[PDB]
Amino acid sequence: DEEVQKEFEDFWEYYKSDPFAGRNVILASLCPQVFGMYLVKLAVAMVLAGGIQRTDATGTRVRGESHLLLVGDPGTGKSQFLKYAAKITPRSVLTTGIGSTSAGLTVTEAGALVLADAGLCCIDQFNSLKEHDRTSIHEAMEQQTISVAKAGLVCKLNTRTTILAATNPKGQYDPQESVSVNIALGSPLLSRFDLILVLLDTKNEDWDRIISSFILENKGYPSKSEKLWSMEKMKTYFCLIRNLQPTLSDVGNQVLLRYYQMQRQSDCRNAARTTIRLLESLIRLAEAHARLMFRDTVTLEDAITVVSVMESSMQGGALLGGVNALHTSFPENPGEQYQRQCELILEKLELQSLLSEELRRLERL
Amino acid sequence: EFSLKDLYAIQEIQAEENLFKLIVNSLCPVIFGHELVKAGLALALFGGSQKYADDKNRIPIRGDPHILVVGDPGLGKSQMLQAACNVAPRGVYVCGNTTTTSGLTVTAGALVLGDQGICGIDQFDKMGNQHQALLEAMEQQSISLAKAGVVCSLPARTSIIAAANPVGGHYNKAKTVSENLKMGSALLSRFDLVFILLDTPNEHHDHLLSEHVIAIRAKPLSERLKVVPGETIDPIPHQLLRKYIGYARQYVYPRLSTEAARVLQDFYLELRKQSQRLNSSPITTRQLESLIRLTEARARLELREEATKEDAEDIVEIMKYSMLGTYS
Ligand SMILES: Nc1ncnc2c1ncn2[C@@H]1O[C@H](COP(=O)(O)OP(=O)(O)O)[C@@H](O)[C@H]1O
Ligand SMILES: Nc1ncnc2c1ncn2[C@@H]1O[C@H](COP(=O)(O)OP(=O)(O)O)[C@@H](O)[C@H]1O
Ligand SMILES: [Mg+2]
Ligand SMILES: [Mg+2]
Repeated sequence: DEEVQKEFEDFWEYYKSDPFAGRNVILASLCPQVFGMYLVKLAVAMVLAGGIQRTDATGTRVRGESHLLLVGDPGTGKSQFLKYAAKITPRSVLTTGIGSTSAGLTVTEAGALVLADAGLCCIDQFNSLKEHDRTSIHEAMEQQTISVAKAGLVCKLNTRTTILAATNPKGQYDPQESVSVNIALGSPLLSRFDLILVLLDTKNEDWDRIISSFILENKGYPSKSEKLWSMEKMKTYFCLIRNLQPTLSDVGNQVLLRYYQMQRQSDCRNAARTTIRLLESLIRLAEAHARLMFRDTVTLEDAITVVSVMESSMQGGALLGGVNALHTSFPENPGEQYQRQCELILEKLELQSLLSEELRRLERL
Repeated sequence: EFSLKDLYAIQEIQAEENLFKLIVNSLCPVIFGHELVKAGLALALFGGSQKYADDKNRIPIRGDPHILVVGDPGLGKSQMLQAACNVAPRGVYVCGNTTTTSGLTVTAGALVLGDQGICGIDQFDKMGNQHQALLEAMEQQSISLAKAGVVCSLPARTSIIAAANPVGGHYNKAKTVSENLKMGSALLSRFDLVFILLDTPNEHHDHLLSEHVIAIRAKPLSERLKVVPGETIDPIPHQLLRKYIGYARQYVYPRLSTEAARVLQDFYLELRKQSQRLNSSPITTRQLESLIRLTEARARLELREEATKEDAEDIVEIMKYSMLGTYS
């Protein structure tokens, strides 16, 4: 039907002078029952967008999806995101985790990962997921296929899913003692996860009052303006942008290629988030932000947007600094913030020959 | 459907002067004392309201409380619950030794049969493996299939009321609260009120209690409910009290008023700023929702649709019996 394409073209033709206003309006409707929390509501869109599969000729096939994990103190909104993201996507199977047996996480009969082909399998309560079962998913998380020869049958099945998980920080959380210590998960497992966003509750006297007024006054959607969006429209949007096939560029790759080389050895290179599986994710994330904005050519803007988010993802050790996810609000104007971010990033990792061109493009726009 | 005489009886009961005393002192008349503990069960029997805000997506929030009672043995914390289960449109009583994970949950579990009612569980402490099996049912307000989680969900609306004993039999008075209960910070925050009862050898209380038990076999919100001897407080029969909750639960939906919300906001902002430095159970945003859910409850007992300042002044005194008032 041409009506849907016409309406979406009108929407992303009106917002031509300001390109980031459209993305802000897109993000505002994701889980509109919560207040603020910018980065958390931004990472879910990238995770839900997806990627592109690239299979070699003879035998091999690399992954083309993404995964996410959230850790935070009780009472922050983790379950709301899972429940809301289990509805927008066409096919989803919501599990309990510790309440789910081995018959679901693997093959038996079809379980959960196999039953969620081309979908998204929400998983909750990942802290004590039956260690045998919690480790029998390494093969199904990185190769997108199962390989079992139980009872001498030799059966092979396909399973391509995006996994969302949320686990409590068992033991009082500490700013130091990186998640490998606080959560006590093996290094092999804590490497396939793309973004590990940490949620921490602190001492403030303004967010408390704002959220108290929000809950007490029952003000649904404090932005009383009637823009919003219905769930059907968002479902159509996230089922229609999954057909475009973006291609890389030259003002693009170089930034990520230099960032990885710089990050590989600064002084600590953390302990597990500096492997080759970093450059295989810094591309699958940058190729999703070019599908959320109705185009098929990755440019400097997408690279900067993904680099900032990914650098903020790594808690503690970083190369600019860490910002808490909870205490964030939508900026009043995104254009100036993007202009400042580009100038900040393109200086210390040297590609100043591109800063002048980007400024020339921005001025003439 | 209710008969005409049923409506006449309900209207007559509504006309009583002190409608809170005649309900908080008639749930179980054998037990002497424990006014606030019985008031908690009286509030929990009615419940609150269900919010379907943002009907495009909703993601509904539960509208019923959860009460846990922990104290020394011999106090009588097993007959306040029998009467509570008996006086209910639909109830069920299950022990904590003969039931497993497949018992409480679907395999039709105890929770499913307690739909729109009470599923009071005794001997909560003895459970050691089924603790992590009801955190989903209590919060999500729904339960899925227990066979590899292949969809097939079914509603499960319960108002779990549990009673348990400390780990060391008698609870001694020089330790920390967290190690005398053997509970994590996840299962100790879902419950709305966690009463702690002690057994101390007073003089007047024992002299009255012994007289009461020998006779049987032959202002703050703690004194206005007490009965001064020399008057008649003749209780409503449980048969008539069972046909009042049903009318109250499907013909009135309370809502908050602008005057009441200010007190709750002030109390929340006072609790947080003080207990964020001291050591106690962390106050999440759940308590602000809990105060609303309980203040709505004290508007379905008197058969009204409002929340006056006086009504919101009662979930402030009953709340300071498991929080700050008791943490010391
Ligand atoms: N920003 C917010 N606005 C309104 N309610 C919130 C907000 N953040 C958290 N909540 C409340 O917290 C609850 C979420 O609990 P959650 O932290 O997901 O449980 P768990 O710790 O088991 O993951 C919701 O019921 C919601 O009402
Ligand atoms: N205030 C009271 N008046 C009369 N009898 C009481 C009172 N308190 C406790 N009892 C007696 O205690 C018994 C209940 O024991 P209970 O404390 O429920 O056991 P447990 O501690 O294992 O739950 C009843 O038989 C009752 O006669
Ligand atoms: Mg949860
Ligand atoms: Mg008992």
